[PDB]
Amino acid sequence: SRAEDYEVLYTIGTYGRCQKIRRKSDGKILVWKELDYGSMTEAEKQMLVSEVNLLRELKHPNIVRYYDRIIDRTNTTLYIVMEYCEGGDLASVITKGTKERQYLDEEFVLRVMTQLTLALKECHRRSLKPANVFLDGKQNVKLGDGTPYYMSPEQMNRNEKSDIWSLGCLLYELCALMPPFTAFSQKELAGKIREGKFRRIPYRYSDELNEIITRMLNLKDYHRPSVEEILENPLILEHHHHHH
Ligand SMILES: COc1cc(-c2cnc(N)c(-c3ccc(C(=O)O)c(C)c3)n2)cc(OC)c1OC
Ligand SMILES: [Cl-]
Ligand SMILES: [Cl-]
Ligand SMILES: [Cl-]
Ligand SMILES: [Cl-]
Repeated sequence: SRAEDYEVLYTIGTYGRCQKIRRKSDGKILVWKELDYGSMTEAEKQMLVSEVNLLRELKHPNIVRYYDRIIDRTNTTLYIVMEYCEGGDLASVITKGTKERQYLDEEFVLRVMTQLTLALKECHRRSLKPANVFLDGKQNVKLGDGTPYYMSPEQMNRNEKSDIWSLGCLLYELCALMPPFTAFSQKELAGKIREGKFRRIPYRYSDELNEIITRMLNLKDYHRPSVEEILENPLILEHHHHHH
């Protein structure tokens, strides 16, 4: 459980620095996240430890798996070691789709829907944006922890159905390659969100898919489908789920 056990291959992104690493013992490819607590108080660090201990708990195929936590008092740096998702995040996929003018396959959208819904179902039992949704090597979707496009109508006033809205917005952006509600100001955005109006996703996508995404974007949280009601949907099949 020491930083010297791992070899840094290259930096992925710059919480702090994120790096792709290889464990020397077996050569397993992973990544870690650097948190410089050097400028933190004993209070902030107290929350930092107990928060990462609760990160250690979540073991689920559709949630990014956390393996280890390495402290280095030398540079006062904390390393959270997690699984490597070779496919990157959904943000890049969406960006890649915009540029190349290609819409994502409906099969892919169903995969994200199914696996992110199972991610939420898991998070709710323990009681959301493209850049926090990752893809591994085997078509698996994994969840991982400034205009608020995905903010629900009630989340600007007053709920698990709020997550369904956020998922609704994410899936919509996967289909249309843009968020359901766009605006240059947060007050404009707020305006559009309360009106609850948006375009249909591209017509290459079936009415069935459009229907469910639309239901998730319902203004009444109680009209939105529950995690259960989503998975009962005839669209969602076994091959849309995770596979090792
Ligand atoms: C942001 O862009 C990318 C991210 C990744 C990647 C792979 N595995 C990971 N575990 C993560 C990652 C990094 C940080 C965090 C976080 O807790 O903040 C998470 C949840 C995942 N990212 C891989 C990438 O390679 C394709 C990539 O594209 C350059
Ligand atoms: Cl396009
Ligand atoms: Cl398609
Ligand atoms: Cl309406
Ligand atoms: Cl359209």
